Amino acid sequence: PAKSAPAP
Amino acid sequence: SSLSRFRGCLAGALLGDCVGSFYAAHDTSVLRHVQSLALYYTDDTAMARALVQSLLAKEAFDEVDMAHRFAQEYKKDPDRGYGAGVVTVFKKLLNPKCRDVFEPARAQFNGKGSYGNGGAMRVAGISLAYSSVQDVQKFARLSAQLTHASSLGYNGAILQALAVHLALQGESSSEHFLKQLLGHMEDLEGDAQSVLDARELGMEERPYSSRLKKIGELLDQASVTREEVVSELGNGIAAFESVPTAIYCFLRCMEPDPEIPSAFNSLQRTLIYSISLGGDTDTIATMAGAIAGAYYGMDQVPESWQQSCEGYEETDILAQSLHRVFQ
Ligand SMILES: *[C@H]1O[C@H](COP(=O)(O)OP(=O)(O)OC[C@H]2O[C@@H](n3cnc4c(N)ncnc43)[C@H](O)[C@@H]2O)[C@@H](O)[C@H]1O
Ligand SMILES: [Mg+2]
Ligand SMILES: [Mg+2]
Repeated sequence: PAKSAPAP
Repeated sequence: SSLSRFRGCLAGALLGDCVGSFYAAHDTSVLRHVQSLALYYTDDTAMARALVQSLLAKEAFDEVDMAHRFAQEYKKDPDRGYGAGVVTVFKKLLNPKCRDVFEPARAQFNGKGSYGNGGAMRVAGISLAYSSVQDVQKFARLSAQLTHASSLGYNGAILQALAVHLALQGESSSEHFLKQLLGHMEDLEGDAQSVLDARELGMEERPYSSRLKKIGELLDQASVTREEVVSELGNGIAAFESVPTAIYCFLRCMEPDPEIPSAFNSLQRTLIYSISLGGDTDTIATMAGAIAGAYYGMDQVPESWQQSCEGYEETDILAQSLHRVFQ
């Protein structure tokens, strides 16, 4: 994926 | 050298993570919400903290202590935003099995190792602990190899640690900065392990050296769009599509930008511009912030931004402790 971010 | 550079380095990284993560989670609006100023940190800061705490606890790189601190930090808050791959390494290190702490990283991705930017996102602390360029390379590599056994991963961590190391020496032309990094990366990417790793993934040889040469060409151009920067360098989760991008943002933003208000200082401009590239904004901005912080120092860290960041007090304590123990 384009990035890694913590879940909403 | 100065305490200001140590504090600016870790604060800059924290701002990149906190402000970059905020943008990665919520789709002129950027410039508005930064002037408005708690911002939570992610795995970038969680792992940078564990790395620095390990260096302070052992007053040296200790692979077992650092592996244990990474695994324990993960167990304490597994939802900080870790790469889906690296969690396998933490789950192995948490289980009771007798093993070499470097073996889980080596087993990743069918034994090829991770080329993700997670080894580089956390590495700045190495360049605060080790003053010698040889030690910076050695311990950036070893700290990265706890999670990132691919040279495409650990050479990105070495490049980021070298950029912080150079930024700490203060005022430099972009040309001198870039040539120094290119000299080291052409050397490292000519190593048998680097050649082998690149070819086994059907990649260009010398991805870091190629992107550092493209950075020189990009900086020579009168104007370059965000699309051209991202097309040429990347904005992704791979170390080779994020570490050179962070360095580009640092070198580019030494100059004012017609699109970024002149009210912003060079550190703020570097963070805003890196976030404007989109993609893995937490990690690109944390790395651009570490370099910019080491270079501009704590004078360019705005108090209102720093005080909006989760754990900024502990980050400042850890910067001062590194300075006392190692400087
Ligand atoms: C959120 O995610 C990024 C990257 O963090 P990490 O580098 O810690 O995570 P990974 O080790 O999981 O690497 C990221 C992803 O990259 C792909 N990958 C890496 N290495 C390989 C190989 N050898 N083959 C195939 N794919 C590979 C995977 O998708 C892997 O999960 C950072 O911003 C965090 O905050
Ligand atoms: Mg990320
Ligand atoms: Mg993150």
